[PDB]
Amino acid sequence: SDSNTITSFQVDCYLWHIRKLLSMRDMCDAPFDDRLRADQAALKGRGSTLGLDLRVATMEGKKIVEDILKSE
Amino acid sequence: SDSNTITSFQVDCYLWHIRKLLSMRDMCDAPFDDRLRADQAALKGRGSTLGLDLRVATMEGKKIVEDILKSE
RNA sequence: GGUAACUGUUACAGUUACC
RNA sequence: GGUAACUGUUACAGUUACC
Repeated sequence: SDSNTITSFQVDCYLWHIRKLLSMRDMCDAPFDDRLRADQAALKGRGSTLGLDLRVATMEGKKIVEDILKSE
Repeated sequence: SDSNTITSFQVDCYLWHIRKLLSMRDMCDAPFDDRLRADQAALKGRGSTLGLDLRVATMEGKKIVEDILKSE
């Protein structure tokens, strides 16, 4: 495995989750929803490529984002 | 102006800031950096289109994202 | 050679915001 | 009519990870 590849995937998963919360609350525009849809399919492909569960990678991405923000 | 368009831009700006932090810590892979570069140009275009300052929009996206995560 | 995601460019169709 | 960003499809060239 490549460490930064996994880290990038986990963070992309968590940032997708944040974006989805915005859409769910009716706070986003249509192109934003278009990107959500396309990125969801892309993250499924990357997760299969890396052999990583998406739910678990999202939780790991949350920890990574919180740590780099705590260090900012 | 359209409220969800502005909100979408503010949030995209703040998430770009988070991604940039990961890259400045050399924790990302090359495609992640390619996306960062492309999205920085795109956000400059959207900010010009909306007449919005990117630094301010980034701070406003931070508040929106924190408010959403707080109510999750 | 293959799988996956992406970047630059190209052609067509479209969505949104604004003028 | 235009500006901006994007989505789907297409063509070419690359980047990365893994096999």
